[PDB]
Amino acid sequence: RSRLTADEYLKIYQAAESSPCWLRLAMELAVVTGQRVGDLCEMKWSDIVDGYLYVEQSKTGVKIAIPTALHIDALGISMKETLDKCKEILGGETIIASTRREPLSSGTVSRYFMRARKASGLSFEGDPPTFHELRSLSARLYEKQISDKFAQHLLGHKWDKIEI
Amino acid sequence: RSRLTADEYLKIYQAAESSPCWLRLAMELAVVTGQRVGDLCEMKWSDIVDGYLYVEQSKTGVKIAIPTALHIDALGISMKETLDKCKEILGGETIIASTRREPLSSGTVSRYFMRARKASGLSFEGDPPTFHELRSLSARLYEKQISDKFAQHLLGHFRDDRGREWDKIEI
Amino acid sequence: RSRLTADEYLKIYQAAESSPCWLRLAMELAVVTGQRVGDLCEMKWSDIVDGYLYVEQSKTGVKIAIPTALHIDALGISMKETLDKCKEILGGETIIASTRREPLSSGTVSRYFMRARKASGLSFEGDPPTFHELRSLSARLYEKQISDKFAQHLLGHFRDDRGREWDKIEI
Amino acid sequence: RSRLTADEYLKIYQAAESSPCWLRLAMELAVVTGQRVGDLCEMKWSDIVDGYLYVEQSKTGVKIAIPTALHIDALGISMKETLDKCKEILGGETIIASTRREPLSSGTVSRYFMRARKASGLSFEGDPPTFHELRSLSARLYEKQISDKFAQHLLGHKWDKIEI
Amino acid sequence: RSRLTADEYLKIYQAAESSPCWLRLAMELAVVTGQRVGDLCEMKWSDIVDGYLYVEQSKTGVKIAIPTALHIDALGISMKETLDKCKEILGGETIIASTRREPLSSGTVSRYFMRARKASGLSFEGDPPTFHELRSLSARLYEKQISDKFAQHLLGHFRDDRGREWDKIEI
Amino acid sequence: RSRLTADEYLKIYQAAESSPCWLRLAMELAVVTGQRVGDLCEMKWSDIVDGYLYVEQSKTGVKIAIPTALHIDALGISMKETLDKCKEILGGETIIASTRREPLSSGTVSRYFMRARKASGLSFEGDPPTFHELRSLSARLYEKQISDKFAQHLLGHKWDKIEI
Repeated sequence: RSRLTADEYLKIYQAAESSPCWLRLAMELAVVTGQRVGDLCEMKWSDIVDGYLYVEQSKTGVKIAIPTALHIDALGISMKETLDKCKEILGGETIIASTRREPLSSGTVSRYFMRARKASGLSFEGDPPTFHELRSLSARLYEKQISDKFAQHLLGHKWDKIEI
Repeated sequence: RSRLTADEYLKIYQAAESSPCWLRLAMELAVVTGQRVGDLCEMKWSDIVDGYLYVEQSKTGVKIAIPTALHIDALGISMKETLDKCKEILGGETIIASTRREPLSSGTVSRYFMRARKASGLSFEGDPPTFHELRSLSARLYEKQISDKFAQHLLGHFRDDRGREWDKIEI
Repeated sequence: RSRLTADEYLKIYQAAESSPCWLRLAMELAVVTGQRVGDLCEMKWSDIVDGYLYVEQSKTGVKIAIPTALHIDALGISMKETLDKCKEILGGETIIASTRREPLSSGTVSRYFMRARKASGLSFEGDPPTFHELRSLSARLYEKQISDKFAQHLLGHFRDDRGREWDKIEI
Repeated sequence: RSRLTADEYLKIYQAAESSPCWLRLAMELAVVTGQRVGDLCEMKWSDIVDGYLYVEQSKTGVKIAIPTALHIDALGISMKETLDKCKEILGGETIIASTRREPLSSGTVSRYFMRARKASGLSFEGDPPTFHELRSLSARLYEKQISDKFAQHLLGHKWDKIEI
Repeated sequence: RSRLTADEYLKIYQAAESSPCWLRLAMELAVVTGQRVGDLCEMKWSDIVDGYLYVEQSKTGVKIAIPTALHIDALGISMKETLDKCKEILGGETIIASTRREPLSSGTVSRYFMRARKASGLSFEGDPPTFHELRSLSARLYEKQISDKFAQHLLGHFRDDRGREWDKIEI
Repeated sequence: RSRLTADEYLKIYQAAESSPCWLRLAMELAVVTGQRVGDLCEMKWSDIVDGYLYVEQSKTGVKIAIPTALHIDALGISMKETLDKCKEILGGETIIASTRREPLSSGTVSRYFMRARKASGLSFEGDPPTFHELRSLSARLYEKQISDKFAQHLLGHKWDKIEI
């Protein structure tokens, strides 16, 4: 299906204005960490140790340690800043959490992103991009900003520490 | 005049996507060093000696030695990384330089920042923040991360060289 | 500082005969739009949509939509005519531009205006009026021609676009 | 006889400092409207209707409607501004009027212009220009500023509305 | 802000050894004429007539005729000698000009002066003196050499030409 | 022996900070007048008449009149300014004088300059320059700034008035 460009992300992010607060935060976390929505929903505060967010991908078993100093230039996302916002605004045991501080599921996150997407009025060639497409956007952005190698390493394609 | 928060800095930073390459770098350098724009524009590579960026403030005459190991945690800004980028991307005699490696003036930096600010679409209570507001942001962020004493020290509110005395910034 | 009257504006305008082509046009645009020089220098052709010149004041953040049908009767200044001249004679990305189609800075505009002012040979009580005085002139002329409310509106003292709200100027 | 250049007009205008107030106003009106002195003296406020000054030339019968929005760049003359000054300063039934608010004749206007001309100290090759030469100056100035066609149309050489 | 003494002027002058050729000349012209930097940058060769440099101050409108025979004894500055050097070394339409004979702006002059000031290594009580401090120095030196009346006259605190009246400076 | 460059003069001048006040003043006077130390020590206030310092060189008999308006650009030395400082700070019958206002000898001046030189930490190829080398520095500086002819005229190599 259709991909998601940076400009399109900005339009959806804007429409997410009237969405629950965690949606915009989940979008930021998805692009800056490049992790699958299933893993994003599993992330907990105890997973962060000494400036590194440890992630064992549920689907692949790939274990990586993501530096919280990461940032995506094109969208102006600072991983630390996003994490600070998740801590203060959401305040759950899970980094990403509902308004009632409960863990979120992939279906719920994807569903709300879809609503924000419709609210933006964007048109796409073929099936509109889902929340999952934020992972490809992350790779494409990190490739230009750093390197295709870095993008691949971060996505889990190769605890394996992520550096740069 | 309105202040600029860390989240607002990031919106403007994003909006700077279509600005000259030096804008984002000047923004980062302003927040991590806390120096006035006039002084940012004066900084040269020869001012860095043994991991320290020597700055004599143009307006006040205050002489400080800034450790290049500094980081602004809230925004993920590393002074060393930023300087590396300035060297690799701008490559002028001055740390901040145009695409043609020429020095920049305070007016030009402020002007481009103002344009990126408008592009972000942010709304402000009162007059919008200018590039100068990045110095106040630096202070508030450093006050939290390190201390009110550190911030006042960095802002300019003793490695004695060949005559002149410099205030060494620590931690 | 001294004010500038309509008759004095014309003496300086005459004196601008030997000034760059953009000076007279910048003078006309300053009086008919009432915008600060910093904003005049920022205006671009892309800011004009369906007979309206959109302006976000750099200093205040005030967003207004100026109808291009405006006229300053006292001096025979037509905004549309002036814009046509700017397009045909200057032809830059910015409405006001140099002979090389480059953007102009507030300092340059003020400097050339100051020179034309001296060339006119006018005498003033107190410090002579600067290019900024054209904004006050705009207000006084509009206050008489239309209303004190209109002038304050134009000076910056609701076409809602993609997010941002604009104050539409009427009559 | 000799012509009158823009710089020469400025010198005479300067010397007109000590001349009756209507002289400078008549000079401005002469250059911006390009009309003969005989017609200038006949102009009345009732001749202006909806931003147009209607003039039927006495000598030729040519009927033209001059837009009050006209202006001469070289000399910084705004027709509306000059008319506003004539209204406030002179205040007669005729646009151009004496100090005692009475109509002026061509001879009087020409005579005072001649005195201002002498007072300026200018030297000319051949007979000095008279007030009549302001009409040629008008044409030469409007030609450069707009076009020879416009100059001719305004002078009455071709109610005929004047536009541009 | 700190004042600048005659001895300090010489230290900065020495330090200007590696500055553009126009810096030392602009410094000399500032002290011997006592004019604001904005006006120094505006001066042209056509302004000198029969041994007098005609200056209409941009800010105040004050019109003075400065005799080119002036000297600043305390520093050995001769106005005629300085002007000769400006003509021979700079050779622009403006008395003070860049290496490419282009006019200079107040900001550029101040900026280079500030750099020479730092290079001298002088220490100051309070904010260091800027190029503007050369005008106060001119006044204090002239007050001693000639009189308080002369200084106030020169600073701008009657050869009547074609309309405009000029204040002739004497002795 | 080794020569003295302008940069070296600046370093020694800086080290002269802790030297008697007359040393720095003697250094300035030596470079701006280009006279031998023996003559510098003989200079008196009565030798200055109408902006000219009259000097009859002891060794050669050469009589020259040095304009007090002279200045050395490279070192920022104004002869008048230096003389003003000698008058106010030293206040002796001799232009150059000791702390107790007594005349100085060549040996004393040379000796203190040597101490300031050592204090600067400079290294030289061959024998370090003595106070006498300030005379050569003067010539080399005046040559570039004005002309070799001027340098020679000032040094006494050709009352003979010095001009320019």
